[PDB]
Amino acid sequence: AFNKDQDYWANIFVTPDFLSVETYSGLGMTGRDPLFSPRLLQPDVDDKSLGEEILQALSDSRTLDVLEERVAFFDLEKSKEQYAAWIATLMEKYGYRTKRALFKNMKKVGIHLVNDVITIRPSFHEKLEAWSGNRINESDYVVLPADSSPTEIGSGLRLALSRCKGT
Amino acid sequence: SAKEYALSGRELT
Ligand SMILES: [Cl-]
Repeated sequence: AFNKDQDYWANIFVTPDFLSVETYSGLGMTGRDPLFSPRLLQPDVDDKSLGEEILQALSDSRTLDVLEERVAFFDLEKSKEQYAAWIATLMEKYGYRTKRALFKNMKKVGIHLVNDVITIRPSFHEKLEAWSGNRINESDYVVLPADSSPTEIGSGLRLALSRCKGT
Repeated sequence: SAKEYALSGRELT
């Protein structure tokens, strides 16, 4: 499963209308990994389903150890098109008229699994399309052993979400 | 790669 000293990344974007569990891959820099189909959940998805999704998204997270792999993964035109494509889908699927509508109440929770620990970080919604760890104190992280039940992971995600800051 | 920053389908870790 998860390898020693290997980082696995997932981010959850939550609006009042949906919950999106997203595998991020990379190395230092990470990005939504377009290999994997999205994992969109109902905003009120139960803890266990959410936990299972998060663990699976984490399992898909790749460490781009190959240089050319990294360079290709983060190609600016490709990154730009993927993100734009990302926005388009969400807007179309949930009927957001503008990007702002999509983003204005979007929370982001970062999930990081390395070694024995899952770290769930609330974020500060600093600009419409930016979430920062600034102004989130380390103490607000939800830390869970990696072997937590899917339900505890789901519950822990909900806890972190409650700690996101915005506006 | 630390406080994280998430922007445009990317995150600085
Ligand atoms: Cl980085």
